Amino acid sequence: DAVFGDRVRRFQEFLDTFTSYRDSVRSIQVYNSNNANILPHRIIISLDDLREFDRSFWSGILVEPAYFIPPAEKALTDLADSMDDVPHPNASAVSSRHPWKLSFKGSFGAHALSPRTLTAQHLNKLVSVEGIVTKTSLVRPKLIRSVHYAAKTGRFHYRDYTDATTTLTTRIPTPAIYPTEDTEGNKLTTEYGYSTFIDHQRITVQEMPEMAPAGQLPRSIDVILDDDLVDKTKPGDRVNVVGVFKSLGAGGMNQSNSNTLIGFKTLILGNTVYPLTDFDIRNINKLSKKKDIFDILSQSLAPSIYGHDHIKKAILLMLMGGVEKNLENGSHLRGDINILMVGDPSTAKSQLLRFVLNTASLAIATTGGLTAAVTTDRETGERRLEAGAMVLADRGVVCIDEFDKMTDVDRVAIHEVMEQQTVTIAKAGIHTTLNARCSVIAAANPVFGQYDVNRDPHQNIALPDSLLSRFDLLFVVTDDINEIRDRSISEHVLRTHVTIPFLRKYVQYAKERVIPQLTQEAINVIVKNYTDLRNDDNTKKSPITARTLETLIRLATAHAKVRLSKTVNKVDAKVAANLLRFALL
Amino acid sequence: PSIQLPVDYNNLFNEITDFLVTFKQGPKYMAMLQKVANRELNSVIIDLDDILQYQNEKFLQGTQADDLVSAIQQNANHFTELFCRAIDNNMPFPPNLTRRYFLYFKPLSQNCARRYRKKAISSKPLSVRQIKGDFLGQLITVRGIITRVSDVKPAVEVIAYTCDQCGYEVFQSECTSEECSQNQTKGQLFMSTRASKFSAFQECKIQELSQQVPVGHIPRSLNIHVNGT
Amino acid sequence: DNTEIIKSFKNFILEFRLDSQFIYRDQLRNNILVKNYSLTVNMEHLIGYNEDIYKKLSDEPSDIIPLFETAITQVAKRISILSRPTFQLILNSNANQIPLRDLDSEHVSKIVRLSGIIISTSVLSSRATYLSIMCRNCRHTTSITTVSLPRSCLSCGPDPYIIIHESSKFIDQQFLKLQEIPELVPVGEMPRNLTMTCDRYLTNKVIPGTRVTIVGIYSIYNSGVAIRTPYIKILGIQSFTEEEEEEFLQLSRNPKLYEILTNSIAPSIFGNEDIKKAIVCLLMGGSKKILPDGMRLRGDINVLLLGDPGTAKSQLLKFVEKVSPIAVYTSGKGSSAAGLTASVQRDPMTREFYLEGGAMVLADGGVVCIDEFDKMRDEDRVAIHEAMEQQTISIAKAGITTVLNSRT
Ligand SMILES: Nc1ncnc2c1ncn2[C@@H]1O[C@H](COP(=O)(O)OP(=O)(O)O)[C@@H](O)[C@H]1O
Ligand SMILES: [Zn+2]
Ligand SMILES: [Zn+2]
Repeated sequence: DAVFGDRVRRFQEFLDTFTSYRDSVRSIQVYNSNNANILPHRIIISLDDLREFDRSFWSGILVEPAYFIPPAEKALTDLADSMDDVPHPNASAVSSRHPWKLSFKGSFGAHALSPRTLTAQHLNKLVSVEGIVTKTSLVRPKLIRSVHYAAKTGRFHYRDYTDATTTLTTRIPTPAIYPTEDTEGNKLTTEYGYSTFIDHQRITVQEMPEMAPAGQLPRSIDVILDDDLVDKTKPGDRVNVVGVFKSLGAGGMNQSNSNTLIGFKTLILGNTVYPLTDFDIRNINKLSKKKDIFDILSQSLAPSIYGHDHIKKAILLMLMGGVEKNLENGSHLRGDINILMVGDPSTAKSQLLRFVLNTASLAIATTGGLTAAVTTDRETGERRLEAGAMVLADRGVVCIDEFDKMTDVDRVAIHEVMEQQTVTIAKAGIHTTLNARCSVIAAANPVFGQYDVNRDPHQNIALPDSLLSRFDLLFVVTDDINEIRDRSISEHVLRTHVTIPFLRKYVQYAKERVIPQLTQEAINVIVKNYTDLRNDDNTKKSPITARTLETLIRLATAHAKVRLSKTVNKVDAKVAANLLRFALL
Repeated sequence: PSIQLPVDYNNLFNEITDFLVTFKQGPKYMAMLQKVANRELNSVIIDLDDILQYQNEKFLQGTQADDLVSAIQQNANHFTELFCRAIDNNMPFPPNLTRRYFLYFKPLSQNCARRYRKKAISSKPLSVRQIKGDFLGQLITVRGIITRVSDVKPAVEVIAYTCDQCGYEVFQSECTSEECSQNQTKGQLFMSTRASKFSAFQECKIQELSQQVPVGHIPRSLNIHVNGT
Repeated sequence: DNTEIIKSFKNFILEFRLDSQFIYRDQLRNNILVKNYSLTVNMEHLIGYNEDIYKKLSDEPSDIIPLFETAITQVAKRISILSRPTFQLILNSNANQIPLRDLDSEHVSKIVRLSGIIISTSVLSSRATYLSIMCRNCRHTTSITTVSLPRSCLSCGPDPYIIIHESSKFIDQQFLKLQEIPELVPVGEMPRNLTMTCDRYLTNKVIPGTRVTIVGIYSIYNSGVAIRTPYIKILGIQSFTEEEEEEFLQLSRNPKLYEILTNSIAPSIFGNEDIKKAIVCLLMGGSKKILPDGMRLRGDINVLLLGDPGTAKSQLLKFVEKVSPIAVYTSGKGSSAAGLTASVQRDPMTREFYLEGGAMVLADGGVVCIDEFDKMRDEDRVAIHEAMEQQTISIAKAGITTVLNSRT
């Protein structure tokens, strides 16, 4: 109608009143001409700019997408199809015919929702929804425009198609298949090389657990993506998606079909996907030069725990990590550090793990699919692997509670994770290797609840020695009662009846830039201390093996990162040797 | 609705017939058709490098030339029949219902394309994941590993019937021949299986190798159908 | 004729005065300011204002409540115009409720009041309330507000119209399951379960395990030879005498109150004063506290009887069942984790999978008596651990995961 043309010209005015939009289109046009990969025919519209140019048109997209967006799509397509002559001898007949799609940004107003908050009142509106990608459907091409040649008449022909999804407005459906005869009735010569197809995919978005109240099933919604958005996400990704929330089908309105249970199907026509200082740096490096920065950082860690200085120091060293190496033979050296905690269940283990899990930037909570060697199927039957915490925590940290409760299948898989930093997947028809360079911190408890301090965890907990030897540091804590001292810590509990934001920058910057190497200073210290430990036949937490030498190098390198020195020093080995003795006693 | 495209099948078909007649090994394909005419061979393999060689030969001679290879590249579905149509009239009931021979095209070689200063995108060893919807109806070369092959199954192309009332051979329950359409009585049809056109068909699937897989993804698969010889 | 019903409603909203104020006009005006398109009408004011419309509404609400929706919508929009959608009717009443077993084939299409506990709820679904259609044959357009599409065009063949999706309106609906209180159920009987439906603002107020008071319409719908499944259109849900308060306050003022109640617990048994006193502490339970981080301290007091056989330990549990207002008694052998805790099952009435509570979910806000606790399996014990130390039950079955609270 004439109203459709009016809004097409109105959008053309918007594309001209702010040349910052169509000049980027020209940049796309120039780039595409040079590559004779192709940049997408998509631009992002700032709703605030659209708000100040035409309030009704800006509100038109949000409130009435069916009557405003298709006029805007045509105007943008018209601008792109007319800004250049397209002198390509053959590409002008197929490639230049692809329409241009829109994207949106800026203030969404009231249309910023979640799968739970999304209701029937929000239908037929362009809304932004925040959630998680549970799964993705299979990608298939979808016919858009058909091109065919009428050989008998000696001239080509064409036909377009409409779908309930691709058409925001309720246009007449076209279920007809690619035509064989046209109005003239002659058999048509099919032109696949000049027909137009567009890929299509379906995804499911669910409300994030962070805002989910207990006692209700989770809320989910389906989003439709096409063309450039067809393969831009993977399951498990946090996503903010803007699209048209529209219904389809009928709730038994045809014939009688008057059951009270039938409802109308709804989904979102998504068109925009949002997958989810030097002053500090100079302060980070300056603070490293004071002698007590190692201890001060060791006290900001775990403010709710009194004492446990070595454990807090161990957490800092584990975050700093070591340095990996590569060899001319093709071998690689592990650099990361693992920590294990053992003793009475409720005594300060869940408290320490809570702080580390909350503080660390890439901390993953685990308890007894972490092996990442299992598949999940779509609605149509096709299946895809799901990632595991050990794999996801690459270059991160793994937080384990109830480590004693994990199964034997987990133990055999984590053997290669902690030692070779990789997972060798060997399944029926699926074989791959995934990096598992993750630091591990775990807590375990004895069966009886009360730890026998006279014996090692090999008899108090009875985990395999091969599994236990993979932890660089082990700590045993039990609430041995000193009444005046326990009063001091319990007073804060009875009261309930360096800044961390900068510290996380300190940890981030130190590991980001500092890659310490060994020095002759620590070489003698490592050999002498290792030999002395081998000479020491007295009972200890664990026997002395080459892994203890590896731990000393890893710990010394971590201390150098605390000092932010790209070379190790004798003091770093001295600290590591003392700490290992504490862990071995 | 009618539209216009720069494709002209009249020039291409004349070039195809000329290429069949002229391109030497006498002519390479005429000798091949002669062997088929001698009932020695059952299938015909068309070499796109030979077509590209002739196009460059015509290009170097300064004669008329159209990019026939790209036309076959874009619309191989129809050009398969065109080559059959050329052979059905140039080899030394409707014809298509009775043909028992088979035809295929072999891809361009990357050395040949570079030697003729052109890009053979279709013959590039791309993976199945990289095949977009733009490649529908286009002859392309796929590099991968076959993971599943089905056994031989019947694939009827034209179903044959015989009628008692007229004795005509009807191809596709009631006879549609001219005699029975005129007559008030029609002889009921039955399946003449020995006269039906059987095609040898097998189901095959190709899959990406490990090095072709992006980060953390599952290698995708594509369906390959094999027919004829 | 029906205009008087609308006019009487208009007087009952705009002109009804209580406490020297236009309470219904003001509360509807406040709802408009809040933009909540619903009005809570108190039935006790309706009977005091106009008994004649009460007779029609109580007897034949088939046309009255359509008038309720349209009259309130007109009146509220009039208020909105004066100050500067279809308004949902909400009914609050204190009239006597009919027992769930007393519902019969006589209260059909009659507004009734019930009390019970929600045992299962459904997920929200969208239902049409306003539609616009177009004829496919000749593009004739019209608007429609059970409802079925026209069979012939108004300008085309049978069923020529198609739905104009972008110019239609829909509302949300939920399906609920209600059953009577097990304490009111004599032994040898499974409590009767009743299906209920709620829409718009009345949805998602109650979870399974919540005790509620119901005001709604009794009716049936097809889904035996002709056994139609009964169901309720929800109209309003809510969830001591002065002399009784003084009587119990006097009980609090009794000098020997603690010992008198201690003796009162299972008076047939002799001695056992200590175990009596702990069970008394079980009846009251602790007081709830919430941490500044948002966590909740479990207020339940759980006690284990771990002595020799033949010490009236079984009888002690039985007496608690008769004194605790919310009481569930079950054996360790005849129980399962799905039976005790929550479960997910498909409702055959609406052909949808519902989250359904268990024994440990019904006993929420009360006391449960489990016997032969040693004889139940570890998996049942593991589920109890979450309920005991977190007052929650986590369900992960088929392909859905959820967490449900249980203050048991
Ligand atoms: N102090 C008591 N006073 C009165 N009856 C008692 C007392 N102790 C035990 N009984 C009797 O014991 C019986 C209950 O025992 P019960 O707890 O069922 O045994 P079990 O421990 O094997 O379950 C009752 O019949 C009750 O009369
Ligand atoms: Zn015949
Ligand atoms: Zn009509």
